Order: sequence, then C-alpha cells, then structure tokens
Amino acid sequence: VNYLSGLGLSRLICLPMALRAAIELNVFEIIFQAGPEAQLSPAEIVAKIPTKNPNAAIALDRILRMLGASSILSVTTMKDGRVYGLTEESRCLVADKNGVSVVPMLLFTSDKAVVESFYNIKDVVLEEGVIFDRTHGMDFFAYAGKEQSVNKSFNQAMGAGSTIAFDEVFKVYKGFHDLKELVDVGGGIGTSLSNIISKYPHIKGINFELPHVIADAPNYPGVEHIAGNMFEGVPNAQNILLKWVLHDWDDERSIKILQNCWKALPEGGTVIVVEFVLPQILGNNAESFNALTPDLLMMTLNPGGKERTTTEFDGLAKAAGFAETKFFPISQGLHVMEFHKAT
Amino acid sequence: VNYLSGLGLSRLICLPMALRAAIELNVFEIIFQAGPEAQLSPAEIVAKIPTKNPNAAIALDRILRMLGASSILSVTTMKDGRVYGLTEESRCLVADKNGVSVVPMLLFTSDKAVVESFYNIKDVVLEEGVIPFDRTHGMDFFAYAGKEQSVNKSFNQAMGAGSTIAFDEVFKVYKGFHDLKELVDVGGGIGTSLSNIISKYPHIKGINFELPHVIADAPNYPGVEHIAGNMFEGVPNAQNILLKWVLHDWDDERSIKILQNCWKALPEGGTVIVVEFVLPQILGNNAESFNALTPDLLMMTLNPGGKERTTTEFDGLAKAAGFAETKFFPISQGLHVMEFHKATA
Ligand SMILES: Nc1ncnc2c1ncn2[C@@H]1O[C@H](CSCC[C@H](N)C(=O)O)[C@@H](O)[C@H]1O
Ligand SMILES: Nc1ncnc2c1ncn2[C@@H]1O[C@H](CSCC[C@H](N)C(=O)O)[C@@H](O)[C@H]1O
Repeated sequence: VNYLSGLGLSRLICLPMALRAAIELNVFEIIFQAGPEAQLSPAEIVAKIPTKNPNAAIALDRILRMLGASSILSVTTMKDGRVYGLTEESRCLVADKNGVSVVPMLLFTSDKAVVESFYNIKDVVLEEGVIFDRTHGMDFFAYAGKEQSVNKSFNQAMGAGSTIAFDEVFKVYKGFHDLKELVDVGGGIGTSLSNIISKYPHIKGINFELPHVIADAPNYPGVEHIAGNMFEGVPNAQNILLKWVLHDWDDERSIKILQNCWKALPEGGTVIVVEFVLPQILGNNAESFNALTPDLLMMTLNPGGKERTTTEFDGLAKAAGFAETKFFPISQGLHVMEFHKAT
Repeated sequence: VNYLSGLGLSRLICLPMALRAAIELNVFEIIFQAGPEAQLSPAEIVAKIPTKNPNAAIALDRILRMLGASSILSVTTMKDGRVYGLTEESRCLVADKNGVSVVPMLLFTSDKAVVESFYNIKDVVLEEGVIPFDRTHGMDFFAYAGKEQSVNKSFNQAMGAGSTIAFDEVFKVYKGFHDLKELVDVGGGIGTSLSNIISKYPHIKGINFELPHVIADAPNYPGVEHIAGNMFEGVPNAQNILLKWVLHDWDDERSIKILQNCWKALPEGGTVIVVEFVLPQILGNNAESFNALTPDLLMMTLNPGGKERTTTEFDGLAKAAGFAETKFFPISQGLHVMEFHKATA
C-alpha cells in the first residue's frame, strides 16, 4: 500500500556504495584520530583528506548523511550543520593496535569483479549446473592467478579476517596447546599460521597453497610456504588446519579435500576446521548474518560452495574417514571443529 | 571492538543483489498469488518459476533466507524447512490493479550502469567539478540514455512507475489541478504524469515536453501531445507548467535557467507546479529522510550537480527566477507539491 516510500528501497544499493566511498576516503580513521568520542563536521574531516576541492565538504556530507541515517555513523544536527561520530557498528572500521580492521574484507566483497558476478545469481536458480565462471570465463581461483589486483585484494581480505578470527579463537579454544606441527591447507598468505605461531612458538607451521598465493606471501618465522594442489594431495602432517576452505566447495569436493587430509595424517592426527556454522533457525541476528553473508558470496563466486550446519560438518568428517568429531563454539557462529583420525 | 561480526558488514552489498535476483525471479508476485498471508516454501515458489533445474529450490532458499533475515520477507522455520511470506516492507513489490509497482524503479537504480558509476562517487569529494557517470561513461546520463536503448527504456519505465505512485498520493491531498485547462510538463518523461492528471481532470489539455529519444519511447496518451525540444533553450508557451523530478537533477545555476525559461513561457498568473521530495532539516532513520537521501545519492552518481533540496532552497530558486509567490503543499513522507506563481497585475 505504501508504494511511495517503497521507492526508498533503492537505499539498499546506495548504502553499501556510500560505505565503500567513506572507507576509501578514510573517514572512520579520521574521526577516530580526532579524539575518543569526537564528532566531526564534514569540513573537519575534509581537512585530513588530500584534496583541494572547495566543494569537498558539501559532497562528503551527502555520503555521511546516508551513513548516519543508516546508523553506521552517529549524526547530530547542530545549527552550523551536522557532525559525525563513530558508532558501535563502525568501530570495526578502525584499525587495532596491529593495524588490522575489517576494511580489506569489506573492499573485497564490494569489489567490481564480485558485484559484477552478483547480477547472475538468479542463474543458479534458473539453470542447472551453470556457474563467475559465466560472468568471467574461468573459476575464481584461476581468475585470481590471472588478475593480480584481485589476487591481492582477496588475499588481504582473508588475511585480515584471519587475524580477526584467531583473536577470537584464542580466547576460548586451547586445542593448539600440545601441537608441534601444523599444515595449513589453503592457508592463504600465511597470516593464520603466523597468528598461531606467535601464540604458540613451539609450533612448526607449513602453509600449503596455490603458487600465485604463495608468490605473494610474506615470510613469517616458523612458517614455510609450499605450493600445491590440495585435490591431488596434501603434505604429510601431524595435524592440519582447514579455515574457510570447506565452505568454498560442494560436498563431493569437500569430501575429497578431507580424504586427502586423512591420507596425510598419522594415526591420531587431527584436522582443525575453522568455519562459521549455519544456525538451524535463521533470523535478524549476528550469528545468522555471519553465515548468510559468506553463503551468498559463495553463491556468486563459487556456488558449489555453501555454509553448513554442525550436522553437515559431522557428515563430511564421517564420509571422509574421520571417526570422532568435536565442536567448539567460539563466538557468534564461528566454530573450531576437530576431526580426529582414530588411534 | 567486535571485529568478528563487523565482517558481516559485507551483507550490505549482498542484500540489494539478493533483492534484485528475487525481483527478476518474480518471487513476490508468486507469494502474493497464493494469498494475502501466504507463506510458501522455496519448492512451492519454484513451481511458478520457468525452470527445469531440480536444484532451483535449494538455490532460491539461499537468496530468500538473506531477504528474510533482513526483514524484506518473513522467514519461518518449520519441520519441513523454511517458508517465506510478504512483509509490510515488501508489499510495494506486488503490482496494483493497473500493474504498477516499485519494481521498475528498483531495477533501474541497481542497474549495471548505475552501480558501475557508484564506484566513483568518492571522486566528487576529491576532484572539483567531476562526473561519476560522465567519468564512468564519457557523456552525461541523458545523452547516454539516447545512445543505449536498454537504459533509455529502464529509466523511462522507472520514472513512469514512480509517476503513477507519486500522483496516487498527490491526489489525496492536493486540489490545485482542479481549475486548470492546460498543463505543459517540462521534462515529463514518457507522459505518464500528464496521463494520471488528465484521467482525474479530463478538461486538462496536456503537452509533454521532452527530449527526442524519450518521446520515441513514449506511448500515446489521450489528451497528451508530445513535443520534442531542449528546455534549456526554451519552453513552449504554457498557461501552467509541471516540473516533477526535474529540478533535483540540476545544480542551482541550471535549475534557475530552467525556471527562468518557464517564467518566460507563462502569462501573468500562470503557475509552475513543482513535485519533488523535500530534504528535511533534521535527518534520521525514517522514511521522510530516506525518501530524500536515496535520490540524493543517486543524483550524486548520475549527474552530481543534481541534489535534493530543503523548502528554503526551493523558495530561493523560485525567487531568483522571477516568481515572487511560493506555496508549499506537503503530500506524504517528504513528497511535496510546490506552486511558483507568476504575478498578476
Ligand atoms: N586446489 C587448491 N589447493 C590449495 N589451495 C587452494 C586450492 N584451491 C583454492 N585454494 C586456496 O584456498 C583458499 C581459501 S580462502 C581461505 C584462506 C585462509 N585459509 C583463511 O582462512 O584466511 C584460497 O587462499 C585459495 O588460494
Ligand atoms: N535538456 C532537456 N530538455 C528537456 N528534457 C530534459 C532535458 N534534460 C533532461 N530532460 C528530461 O528530464 C526528465 C527527468 S526524469 C523526470 C521525468 C518525469 N518528469 C517524472 O517525474 O517521472 C528525463 O525524462 C529527461 O529526459
């Protein structure tokens, strides 16, 4: 009945593009640097933006306006204009003391190559077996090996997410305690292993990745980088880490990965899986969005991939030869899961 | 700081693309066709989708559950699986008795050409005098519509649906069209606005004044004569003029030029009738603010000179263009009708 304000549903595409602009203009760091609970005018923010455009503050106010009404920024309207401060939702856009924030992930997820592929997600409903591989011509990981800007943006997105995930993991999960050697299958640029190793310096880390990812991985002490193809085989390992890998693949390919892991482990070895877990009852909450967001990104980037429930992860482990599963909830849907090879 | 769930801010880009998919798959009409409070499973929705893909329901569920978590649809988990129903926010996606919905507008504003230009709105901050669309595409938006027929059609249908929606609300409140005999719609789109007015007031003779490529796309409406031209060079002589969602496309200088040409085309006592959303002075998380901020951001990307305006700014434009009398008619949730009156003796 309210068609008039239903036209405002166009805000759903405006908001993420306004946010990307504000991130690229470094708005949130400028606000945070001004003081603990600073509220800055657009002109005060523009003072820290490298531009000599006199109309920059008027233009910036149009972007921050939308973010404030959307609760990404606080907006207080005063007589000379609006002033903007951080909110609980935008704190994560400011780097921590090690220089890590969600920004690399947010820029990747809204990058051109991803948003372009989003126009074809209805084809996964309409066309059996069709797959990015439409929109672009190869699979996402091959495309990354070919487009270095995408490789870098994705690798940095996953590295930032890795620091963020393991900072949460280490408050709850102590299973890395007794380990001596850990092979990270698809471990990205090695950030996960570096985080683990810095916490447990006795761990020998081996990062197992595609050549075009390894080529741009920095050298962390205690980490050796090995190139390979996890579908053909995984290096012999006392224990294996599998973080944000299984959710890239359908059941058949996930079982193949896990079976290769099983073959590389000795009796008693463990695969440590780190994923978000799809809740049984979905709703408007952090645990739901934390799984539904990567699930939709998978549908456009590697639709074989999908997020899974605890029951589905146990089913993958048992189908791959693992006898015992153990589930360790971390935070808001993030889980560590242990797949134990029998002793 | 909850960095972990802050990664979920990626949902902001997923949500409009999920909604666009659901629109293109006709999900909302399918649910409505089952009943007012119908709640359908993905398998039942897929039954009305032309596909032979046995995995369609599982795939559709991945899109729907995101819309349900974001309150665009209801998502209820039953023993057999999830079912989905319409909400107050998604009723506007179902066409009315005449086949009119917000869908044409929603498909245009998430169109590839619009979204691609969105990547350069930061350039309006950084560079004096820059073009998000004119940079992204090499010419201004209206010329680009002249060149790409699919964009011409998507935009014209978006504006046409928005016109019916807007005037359905206008006619509940505004009586100023009652005694008019002639109305020239400057930049009137494909003429839907005049058709809505004339059908409620059959004595009004309408003149739709538009660019050639818009006229070529327009149907024949009774009582509406189409005239091609360029409003910046001049406007046809008119007893009264309609200006709906035109001024917000242009900066103050060009808005004044349009209004001055309107003044020159009017006799004494003639009126410009302006229909726009009005930017409120104090903004918040509400319809009236989003109803202005949303087209404002679209204008920032499509023709950055364009901007949404306060009542004080509209009055200033009218006065700078030779209209000394202004009247403001709030319609609903920020939409206003405004009358700029040319003086009589
Ligand atoms: N066939 C293959 N063999 C080894 N790694 C592969 C692979 N196919 C894809 N990958 C890698 O799997 C990774 C999944 S993204 C996850 C990266 C990292 N584990 C993290 O949690 O941040 C990508 O880095 C990709 O390069
Ligand atoms: N120089 C010009 N002369 C005449 N019309 C123009 C113009 N430049 C842009 N326009 C038209 O102005 C319109 C603005 S969109 C608004 C259309 C219509 N009044 C409605 O409310 O739905 C477009 O249709 C565009 O074709």
